[PDB]
Amino acid sequence: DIQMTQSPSSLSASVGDRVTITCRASQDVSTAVAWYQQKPGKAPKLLIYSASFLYSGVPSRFSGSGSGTDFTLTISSLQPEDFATYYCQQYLYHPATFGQGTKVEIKRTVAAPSVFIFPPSDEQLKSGTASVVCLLNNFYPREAKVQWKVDNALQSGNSQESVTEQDSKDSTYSLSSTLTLSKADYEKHKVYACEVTHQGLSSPVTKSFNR
Amino acid sequence: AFTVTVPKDLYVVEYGSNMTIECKFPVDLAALIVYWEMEDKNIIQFVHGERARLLKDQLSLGNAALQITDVKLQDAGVYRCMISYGGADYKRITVKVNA
Amino acid sequence: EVQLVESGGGLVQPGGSLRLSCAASGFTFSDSWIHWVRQAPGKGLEWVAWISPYGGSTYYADSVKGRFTISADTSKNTAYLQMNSLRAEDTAVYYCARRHWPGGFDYWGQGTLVTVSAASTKGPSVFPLAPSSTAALGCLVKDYFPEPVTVSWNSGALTSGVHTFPAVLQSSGLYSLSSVVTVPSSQTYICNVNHKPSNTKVDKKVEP
Repeated sequence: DIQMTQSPSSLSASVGDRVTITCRASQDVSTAVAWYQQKPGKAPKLLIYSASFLYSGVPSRFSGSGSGTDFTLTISSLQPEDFATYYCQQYLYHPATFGQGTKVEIKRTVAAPSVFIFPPSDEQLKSGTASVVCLLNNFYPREAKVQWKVDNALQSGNSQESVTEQDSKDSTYSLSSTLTLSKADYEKHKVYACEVTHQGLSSPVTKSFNR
Repeated sequence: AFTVTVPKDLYVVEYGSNMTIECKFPVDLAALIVYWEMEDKNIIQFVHGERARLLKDQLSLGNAALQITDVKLQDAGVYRCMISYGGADYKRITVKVNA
Repeated sequence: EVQLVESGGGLVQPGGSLRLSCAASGFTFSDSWIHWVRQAPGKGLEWVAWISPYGGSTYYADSVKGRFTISADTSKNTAYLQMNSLRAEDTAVYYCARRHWPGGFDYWGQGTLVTVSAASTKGPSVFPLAPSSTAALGCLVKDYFPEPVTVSWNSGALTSGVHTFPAVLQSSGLYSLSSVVTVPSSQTYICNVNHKPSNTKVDKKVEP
């Protein structure tokens, strides 16, 4: 078919500065290319069509230019709600082909994580398992380390993390580790903690609970 | 935008005769798509450069010519052309069959 | 209010088949041009088919030609996509999308997740993550397959401060997901879970 190639593939930029997303084509098209804005869980929304023309109701800060092989989407003043994965797309040769994406993370200040925890429920303790969840709420940057300690013993091979997508307003993140144990193994240990570390925290926070 | 031009929208054609319907456009064959249709039926399907046919000659002149031969009462109806070289547009055309 | 409402997403076994609907309105469908664009989780976009409903003239992608067959009904005013002989590679979110004539695809569908796997279905178990006395609570959606899950709070009434996290795949082949919400420490809070494959709707209080 025909290949489309966005550069960079990822980028971090603060609010108010000019982003400039390039997208090149393997074949010498001319002018037949669009730009979309897919934000997590939702379908792509159109922004630009025919390289240099803005779609109806799109903010003026989004621009388009280029002819042939080389084009570029340009945001003049980036803003939290502009967090998304942008795509290019040529539509004169068919099959119509897309790029690979260009995730735009917003660069904000450092914000420490508010750490909460939740013990397992007796509902779940009738089933024969014990799940314990640790919540890191509204923090930045994305990178953060979490450890689980049972009776001060480091746990491993029984925890899973998941981190949300950058908030469209506050630009922060949130994470939820969840430690799973057997009931007959949860009931012999007493202490349970969530040892947390992050660029915003001076010393590792540890929220604990005893039965 | 990219728009289709028709010289006329109503053809009146004798039974047993021939007819050439036209959908003009501004002007790479590989990139060009042309379609001709009827209600829930397809006459032509032209994506990769290949009693009813097309005139590949006219395509160089920005013209989609639908040439039908031995017209039949069931050729009567509304035809619809759709074309695109990058941009795209569509036109509708009526055909009635005489005797 | 141009809307392309889709349906038919869910679990399918390899070799199996699935029919996706794409119901349209707010524009002349006969004069429209309907496409299909799929997107596996994490990957980009892939065009697979289009159709002209007025005549039903179709065009497929080499990936799907000889398997996927797109049809349409200009009367009932909805498109279709009969996927047959499916594979795990075909596991993705499929979007319906009408062509913006000057260029691009203007109006997209809400998207549906088709999952190709021989793994069975299982309804989730929903556990409350009881708060302790800003306050924070939630619901743990544990041991379910396949995706997706939809978790609400007070039936859409509670939007502020909510966080539903990306479900991760466990070693048991089953997904698990937690949804929480930062809430005034100073009401009746309920997590509304729904897993369509197992056809289970759960509404669970979260008491301190």
